[PDB]
Amino acid sequence: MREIVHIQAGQCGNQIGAKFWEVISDEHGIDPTGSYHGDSDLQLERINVYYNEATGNKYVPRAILVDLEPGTMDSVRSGPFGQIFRPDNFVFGQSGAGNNWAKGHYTEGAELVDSVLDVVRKESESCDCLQGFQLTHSLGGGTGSGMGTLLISKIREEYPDRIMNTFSVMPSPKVSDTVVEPYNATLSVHQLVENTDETYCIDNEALYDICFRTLKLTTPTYGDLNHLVSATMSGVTTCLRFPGQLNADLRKLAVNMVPFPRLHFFMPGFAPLTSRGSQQYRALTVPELTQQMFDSKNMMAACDPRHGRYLTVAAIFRGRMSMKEVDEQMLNVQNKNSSYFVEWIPNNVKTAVCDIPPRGLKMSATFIGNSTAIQELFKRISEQFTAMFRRKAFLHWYTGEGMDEMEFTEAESNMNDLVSEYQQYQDA
Amino acid sequence: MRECISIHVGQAGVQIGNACWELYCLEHGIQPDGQMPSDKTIGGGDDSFNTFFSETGAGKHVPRAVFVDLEPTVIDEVRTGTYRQLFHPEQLITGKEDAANNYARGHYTIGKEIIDLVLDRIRKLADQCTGLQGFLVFHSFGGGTGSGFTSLLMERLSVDYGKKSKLEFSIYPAPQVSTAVVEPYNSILTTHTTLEHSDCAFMVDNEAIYDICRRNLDIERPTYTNLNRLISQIVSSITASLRFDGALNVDLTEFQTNLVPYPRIHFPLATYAPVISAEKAEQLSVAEITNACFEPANQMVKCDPRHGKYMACCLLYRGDVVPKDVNAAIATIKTKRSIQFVDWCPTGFKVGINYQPPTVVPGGDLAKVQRAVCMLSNTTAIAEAWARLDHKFDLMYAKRAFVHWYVGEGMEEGEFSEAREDMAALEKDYEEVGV
Amino acid sequence: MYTFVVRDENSSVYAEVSRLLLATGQWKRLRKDNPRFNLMLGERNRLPFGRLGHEPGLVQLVNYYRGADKLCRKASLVKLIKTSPELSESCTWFPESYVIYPDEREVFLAAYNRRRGNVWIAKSILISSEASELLDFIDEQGQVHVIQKYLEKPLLLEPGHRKFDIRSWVLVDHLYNIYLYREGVLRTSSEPYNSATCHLTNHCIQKEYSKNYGYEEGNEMFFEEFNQYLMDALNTTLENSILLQIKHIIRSCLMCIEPAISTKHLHYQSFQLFGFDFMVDEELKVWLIEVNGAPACAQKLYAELCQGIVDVAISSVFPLATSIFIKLHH
Amino acid sequence: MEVIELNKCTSGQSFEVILKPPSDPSLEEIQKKLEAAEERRKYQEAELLKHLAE
Ligand SMILES: CC(=O)OC1=C(c2cccc3ncccc23)Oc2cc3ccccc3cc2-n2cccc21
Ligand SMILES: Nc1nc2c(ncn2[C@@H]2O[C@H](COP(=O)(O)OP(=O)(O)OP(=O)(O)O)[C@@H](O)[C@H]2O)c(=O)[nH]1
Ligand SMILES: Nc1ncnc2c1ncn2[C@@H]1O[C@H](COP(=O)(O)OP(=O)(O)CP(=O)(O)O)[C@@H](O)[C@H]1O
Ligand SMILES: Nc1nc2c(ncn2[C@@H]2O[C@H](COP(=O)(O)OP(=O)(O)O)[C@@H](O)[C@H]2O)c(=O)[nH]1
Ligand SMILES: [Ca+2]
Ligand SMILES: [Mg+2]
Ligand SMILES: [Mg+2]
Ligand SMILES: [Mg+2]
Repeated sequence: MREIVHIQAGQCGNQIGAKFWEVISDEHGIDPTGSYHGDSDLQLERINVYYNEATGNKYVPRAILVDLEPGTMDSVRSGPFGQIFRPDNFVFGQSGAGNNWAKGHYTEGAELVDSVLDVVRKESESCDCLQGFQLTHSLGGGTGSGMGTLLISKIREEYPDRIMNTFSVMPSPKVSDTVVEPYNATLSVHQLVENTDETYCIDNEALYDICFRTLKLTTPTYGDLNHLVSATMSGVTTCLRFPGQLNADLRKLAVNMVPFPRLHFFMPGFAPLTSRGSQQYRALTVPELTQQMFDSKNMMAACDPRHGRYLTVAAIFRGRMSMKEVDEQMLNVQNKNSSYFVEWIPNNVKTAVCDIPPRGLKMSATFIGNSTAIQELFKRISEQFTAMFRRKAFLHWYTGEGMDEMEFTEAESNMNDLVSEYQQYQDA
Repeated sequence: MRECISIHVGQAGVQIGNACWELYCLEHGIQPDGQMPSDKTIGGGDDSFNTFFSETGAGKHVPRAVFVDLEPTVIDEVRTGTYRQLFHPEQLITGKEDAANNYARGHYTIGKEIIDLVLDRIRKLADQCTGLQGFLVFHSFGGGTGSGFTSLLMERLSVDYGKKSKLEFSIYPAPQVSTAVVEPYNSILTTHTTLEHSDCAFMVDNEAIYDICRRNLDIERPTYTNLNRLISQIVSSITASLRFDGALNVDLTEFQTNLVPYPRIHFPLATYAPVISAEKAEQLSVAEITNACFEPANQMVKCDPRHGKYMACCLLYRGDVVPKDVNAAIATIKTKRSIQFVDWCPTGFKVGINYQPPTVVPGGDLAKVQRAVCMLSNTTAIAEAWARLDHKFDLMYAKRAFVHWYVGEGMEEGEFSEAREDMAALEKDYEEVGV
Repeated sequence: MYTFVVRDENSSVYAEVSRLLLATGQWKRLRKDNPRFNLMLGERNRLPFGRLGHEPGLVQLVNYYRGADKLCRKASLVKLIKTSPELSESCTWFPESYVIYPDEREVFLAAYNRRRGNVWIAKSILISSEASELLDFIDEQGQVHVIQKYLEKPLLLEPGHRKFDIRSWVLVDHLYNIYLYREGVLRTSSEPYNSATCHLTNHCIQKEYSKNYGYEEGNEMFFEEFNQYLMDALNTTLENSILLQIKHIIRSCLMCIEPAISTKHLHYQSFQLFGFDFMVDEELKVWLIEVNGAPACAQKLYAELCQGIVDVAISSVFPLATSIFIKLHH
Repeated sequence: MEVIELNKCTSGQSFEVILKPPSDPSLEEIQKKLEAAEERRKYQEAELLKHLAE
């Protein structure tokens, strides 16, 4: 019984977070009222990883909703699975964070962080064996980015020997709320490098391109992007919450995926790519699932893997399929394209299979890549950051909250260090 | 009679332990509830099988075994399995979180907090021993618990039972069914730290067992259950002499005496035959199964014995086998095949025959056969497996990949190079002997 | 699409092989230390055989037979023939040889004194009629040597009155089929043989004393020409007078070590190309000189031979999407 | 070729066939290891907590 404590902060973190909980709740046969109405008890074997039992046999998510304004969290509680969340676990202020990392991290957020920690402590102390935390949030805003990383730093101080995992949404000018998103993202990446073990980089640039090019969506909305995020988050947690999965947990993923402490930013992928309300009727063959999940057009990070090399890879197939075929299909990928795998980590590709498929797909596959091509994402953010910072543009929003220019210079330098470090291992 | 205690560590050691003890009960006629109708001395015993089983006043036959795993999932299925009644609760020891595939976490961080508990449980089984020979330790190389805690337990057993023998049954890591990318790290770390504490170790390469289950059993995607029922046959072949009346390998000391002339070179190569698919309509002869022991495809570790030198050979037969038929096969094998020995060792074969044919799990994958042989031969050829493994270690360690996970558990980086350097000595020891 | 690596840059035979494989568009070359390879062109010395055949989903093949060196080292070739009931003492095609270290000194001396023509040859390069001269030259060096009866009556090519030796290229595939390249070559001596430079023909040694060159180009005569000579001079064919014995020695040697180097039931597969060197005496008897485990080819036959390696040795295991070899059955 | 030490009994027999004659740490030292590793663990952690305190 290895419990995970889920935290979702800010608008983006709570929207994907809410989408995540209703999706996996349906996969485990948990209805919006928290009562189980499933058919197979395979859904209940490891249900405790994410759910508490409470009384009456009603499962309650081990989830904490954080935000600096109430708007998004009122929407969650209004939602269909809004009644499933423990009401004491809504922690919010009224001031807001105004898309300002400084407000989330140093001023507004500091006033409310202790209250969140009190809820975290409550959940953790009733865990038979707490394995770690997972946080959903964006990096372009103020609350999930500025306050999110503040929580992560304080959680690590109190639980120094637990795994810290995040689902982090990277900003893109293609889906931009404000011009200061590069400032907020750069400041946050520095925190993630120090204080997370695993981060799934979810790039809104990629989610948009998938919706526009692959899914043929003229004007994609956040709902469409979150549908891709929803399917990914379900894929990369399947092995954590279903039986017969070698007791997979957060720590073993980090041990095998992360050869160097700072290089822990994963590229997620998913196949088949499916639009919301667009359900197709022919299931993919195992060859098809394998090819598409390694295809650049199925990556959620907006980096070309052929521009770098895989340090490690984890994949999970979901459905009733030929495992022997799954084995052959994965082996040929590595044997065919062995140049895109660092030769100094033998057998760096792990394959898992789960018999239970996700809703609306007879089979699917999810990709978790630790690729040096991720440096393309941090280079993109670095160029945007520097273009404004070389003219100190929009900085007064941050100096007015107590920040100094030096702290920007240091976040810029660390991200450039991170980039050159990924390029170091692209030599081999 | 002199008792033997089996210690099962980690997932591999526990699940292989389940396969073995299930098979022991079938070979000895012991019901899942421990009752043994054949045994006519109730509550007491000086019999051959009492080296592995104790007896309660109620006639229950209890294995002299302890099962240790840092996480409870694997042992809990033993606690609720079809042999739950056999073991008593004190013999099953579990924690709450595993070693995360980290040798350092199994040895240093988590080991220190449970090592004393395990020893006391072990002591409580030794108390019931009027004459303890030593221990049989089952574990994997690649697991964090199998590698890390085992090495620590072997350190303390040498302290608390200095006079006793200790034999290992070790699972060598194979990519086909492996678990962690760092299994070469854990393999070298535990082999270095356990070398001076193990008198004789039988490595089983999952690659070999996997390929045998594919070719001979026609199983497309072998499972741990498939592998373990086959591994348990081999382990049964190797321990039968301790459990049945006989004159070859009657105590653990004989394994070292007959198979290990050089202390550091104590990894006999095991070869088995025949492995026959259950769902099939040919009964191999003595010459045929004896000759099969010299085919690479039947060895527990894949390697080429034609290019090494033998230091000792044992032939353990079970079933319809008479000595004359064995010598007729040996002289016939000695000619056509090149079995080069080392100058300082005689070209000799120690032979053992047990008349009860191999027992196979009812409904399992192996067909019942009239005669089987298990060859134990200490060949320098097994050094190929050390070289394979040491190379994969060299590839990762040259970049220091994943080392931070071990150092974070309190292990110093120097233990890596200290371990690798020991392995480099091991390889040169083999080369001087093999020329 | 298949994959292969390269670990012997010096090989002229397999440099051409790699070039042909790449051209087909169905083979890709990888770095030397990349384990995800189908084919390996390994190194001459201490090739890591122990690491082959352990890659799931990869059929692996290498251009050397482990243990075939016992045939390609002078000390071990002599030993192989003396201690193999398949060869001597019934072997009549190998010059009387002894291995002495700088055994078998006593046995060599007894044979020499008993014979007392007695012209021998020691190699690991001295030719003396007195046994005492050879050993003094041997003890100086620290390498093991073999004493062998020098063929006093070698067959001489006329005109020119010159000595020669025959090189035959043999290819053994993963099935242990034995393939003899139909095109051989004679390495002749420009200097006329003198009973008391011209005694050793290794081409390289021939450029040192360039007495003559283009009776033949590079002191090389191929079978079509050599056959015509035998017909005109001796009223025989190359097939009857010499090739029957070459095919026998080749078969004899490779079937002897077959059970020790065969990869029929191994986790990886082997093939290798051998260079047999024969002598021919006055009475058209063929003598086995030595076996080369890594031979070069004659420029004129590089293309044809290297192509045949790809066809029968490589594409036979890794097929793509009339023969030049003579199959010696067994 | 040659057989020696033939032992028979109800369950079976065993023998040897010859074909060719031939031509420490203490308990406290382990503690000095386990405790040395625990201290390095706690030192590295104090470096973290102090870093977070900054
Ligand atoms: C193999 C399995 O069954 O699960 C595991 C997963 C896993 C795989 C896919 C998606 C996941 N998502 C969340 C957590 C774990 C996984 O990580 C791993 C990733 C690995 C990646 C490369 C090499 C070895 C790995 C081992 C694991 N490893 C060790 C024990 C259990 C697991
Ligand atoms: N033959 C066989 N091999 C096994 C079995 N279980 C695990 N293995 C092998 O053991 C290695 C993994 O080590 P485990 O024993 O599972 O790990 P552990 O000892 O429980 O230690 P942890 O890291 O804490 O889980 C891999 O090489 C597996 O292929 C088994 O039941 N049979
Ligand atoms: N016993 C013998 N009788 C006659 N000639 C001999 C001989 N031994 C060697 N030779 C001569 O020397 C040559 C063979 O030399 P040898 O083969 O021992 O050297 P080597 O092996 O280093 C060259 P390669 O690269 O072909 O193996 C031929 O020119 C032949 O004329
Ligand atoms: N994928 C996705 N991105 C979002 C969503 N909401 C906001 N974003 C992105 O997140 C950033 C804005 O941060 P936001 O979460 O709204 O600010 P916060 O409330 O302070 O945490 C911008 O990069 C937006 O493009 C969402 O629902 N899905
Ligand atoms: Ca009794
Ligand atoms: Mg917003
Ligand atoms: Mg485990
Ligand atoms: Mg030669």
